[PDB]
Amino acid sequence: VRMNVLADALKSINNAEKRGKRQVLIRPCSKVIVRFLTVMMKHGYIGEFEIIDDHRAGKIVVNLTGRLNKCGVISPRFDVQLKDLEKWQNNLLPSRQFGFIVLTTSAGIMDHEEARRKHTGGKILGFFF
Amino acid sequence: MPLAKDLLHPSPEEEKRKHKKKRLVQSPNSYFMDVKCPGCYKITTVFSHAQTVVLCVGCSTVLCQPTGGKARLTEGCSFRRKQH
Amino acid sequence: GRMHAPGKGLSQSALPYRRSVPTWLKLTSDDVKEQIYKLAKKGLTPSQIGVILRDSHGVAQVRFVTGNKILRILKSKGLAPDLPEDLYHLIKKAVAVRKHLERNRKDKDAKFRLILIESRIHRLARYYKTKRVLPPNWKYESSTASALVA
Amino acid sequence: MADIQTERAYQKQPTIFQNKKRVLLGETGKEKLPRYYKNIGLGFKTPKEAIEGTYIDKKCPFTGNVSIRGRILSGVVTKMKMQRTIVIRRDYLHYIRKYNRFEKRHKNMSVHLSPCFRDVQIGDIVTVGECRPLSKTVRFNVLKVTKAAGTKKQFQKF
Amino acid sequence: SAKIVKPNGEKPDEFESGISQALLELEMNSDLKAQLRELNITAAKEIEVGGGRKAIIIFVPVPQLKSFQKIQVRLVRELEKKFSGKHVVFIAQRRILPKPTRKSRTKNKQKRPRSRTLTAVHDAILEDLVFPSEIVGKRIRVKLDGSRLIKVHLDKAQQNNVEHKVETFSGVYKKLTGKDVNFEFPEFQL
RNA sequence: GCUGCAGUUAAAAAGCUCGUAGUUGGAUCUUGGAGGGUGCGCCGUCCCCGCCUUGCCUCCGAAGCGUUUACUUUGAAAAAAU
Repeated sequence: VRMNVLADALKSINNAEKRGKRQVLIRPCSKVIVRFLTVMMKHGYIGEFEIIDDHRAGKIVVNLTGRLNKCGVISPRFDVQLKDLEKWQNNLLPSRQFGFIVLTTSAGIMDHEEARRKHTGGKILGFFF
Repeated sequence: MPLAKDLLHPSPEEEKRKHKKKRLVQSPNSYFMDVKCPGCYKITTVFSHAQTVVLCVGCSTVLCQPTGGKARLTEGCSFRRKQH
Repeated sequence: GRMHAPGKGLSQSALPYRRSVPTWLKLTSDDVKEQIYKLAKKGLTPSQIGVILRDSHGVAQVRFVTGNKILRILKSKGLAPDLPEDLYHLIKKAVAVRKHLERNRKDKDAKFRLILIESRIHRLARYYKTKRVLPPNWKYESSTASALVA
Repeated sequence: MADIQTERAYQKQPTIFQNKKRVLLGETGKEKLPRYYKNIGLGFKTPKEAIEGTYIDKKCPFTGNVSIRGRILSGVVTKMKMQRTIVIRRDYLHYIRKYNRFEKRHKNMSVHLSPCFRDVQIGDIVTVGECRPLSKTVRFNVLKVTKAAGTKKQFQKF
Repeated sequence: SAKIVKPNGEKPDEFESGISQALLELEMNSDLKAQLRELNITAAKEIEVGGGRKAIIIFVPVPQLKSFQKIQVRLVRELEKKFSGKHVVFIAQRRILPKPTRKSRTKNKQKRPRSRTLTAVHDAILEDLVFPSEIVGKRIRVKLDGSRLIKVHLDKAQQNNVEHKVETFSGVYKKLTGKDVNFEFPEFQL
């Protein structure tokens, strides 16, 4: 069955972009999917998206450009300690310079750059570049 | 799958061909009707697929028998849908 | 998909959006609640009441013409019976299989099947019990089950 | 209630004396037993039962001679087999880096239970407080019964 | 006057007074009285539409609404005609309760009902702003600029009563939530 | 071989299923200009913060005081040698 819903949305995306696709319909969506789709959006990795309202759990249409090499999800959502964030981005990001680790902290779902600036930390959601 | 559809606005024709659960936003593919039988003049509302015998208001009549799917309406009968 | 077989089959209602309606639906909460209570008097199950209501008389969902699910209506009138209906028909089914197996000790398929049914029961009861519906300490026993379902 | 006094020795609170005396009504006097109590501190309300009660329990934190100092813990009641004492199960998380997931682990803790508390029933979450060695096993004393009919799985009433 | 029907904890006035009087004007009549009489209103608020025709929003107790729904179209027709130059409609005051924190404190205040959530309430507002149509579906669009727009699908039949309104519904909605709303038409399953 | 292994044929998926512990579990309940750190020669560049419904109540402090946690964050408490 389903343990997580994010992992499906992310994968669906990745296969869309790999095909050469410019849109996807993910299902079923969640506040966390929105928040993650949103961080991606702010940065450029996707275009605009749209939450369609079935009387159920939702369905999202993402319009994607093609700046996206990969958006992954980290499971389980490990706790990170401010100097485990430095260790994570190195593990899974292309160059020190770019790509984001996106985690969930007490003060919001955020990319790790925003994390560093706020100076808060938490549990790791996923990534992209 | 040639990198071309508007997943958000898909066509009504190919939306209408797809499984009820596969529809963009879901919805059913079943309906209701009003049914006649001259002898009476009033009209019983009936569900397109039905399982139950449906009998009319008074006359022990009939008014379809069930099947795998849509109820088979019985011989000399008439039916407007229908609403919204 | 499926619990005690390899079946995949997606199959369902597909419930309607439209928030309100039917609109061509007149009648009233009054009407169908009476209808429900009278049918439940006759011994009918909520599944059964929902079906017969659906097809014979206009009720797309009893929920919509009345903000309450059929079972809740029954329970509030005072029509709810001792164990939930799904659990009933399971217990009843394991009974009929058990009676058939006592007759035909040579049927291994039946013995397998009895197990399956029984496991489904025990888990369901575990769920109902967790949820107060059944008194903690509720159990289904062959011995007593026969006597229970009727 | 049940006659306390039950044993062979006369149960009494130390240095809380009597003296009944002559004349009329009561008779002697009506309460017939002066009772001494105290609040544990840490804002633990001394339940009415303690003040209202006849029971003796030296071990009681409110009525008895024991002080609560040290760790204040909470746990779930696993057993109430023993008279005036209970066993609580304490769940805790063990962290294992060497690769990192820690695994639930637990410990049971024997703790004295004053007759002031009742309905101490297994399943109840309870707040116990550290104390002087009461018995070879028991380090703690039940200070507060957290409760709840909740956990619904049944319907509690009042 | 002001006392009766503009109440709901404050008397007040002006517009509330005018509209109330209008209701009385309607009240003289037949079946176009007695049916209304029971209905009552908490307050009226006025907010405009961008070129400058204003919309008038009316507030209802919520147990009342079924009856208001009963009339609605006929009444709105009267209020638009008598009070012309305004878009009239009907919204029910709904309570909304804050999600508890934590340290919000929390003296575990009685649960609360989904039928009290801010989102649910807003959904109710959307439902209330349009009327006999029905909201067929909804979508949310995430704009490049961190913005969000809600596309609220509408039925088809009988819509006309609302067609001219649409812009006000958008503006009115904004005043209440601060979110942006857009409207569309469908399709007809085949 | 956590990070970071292999198991159709190379060494390796139990004949199959039920199933307790254990692990694992869908969607959904708050929104919609300046203060301070270090670079570059009075100017600015780049974080961080309250902003353009956000602890209630008791009735500024105090107190009541926490729904439980885990988490994470900021402090203290943290032997020297190393």
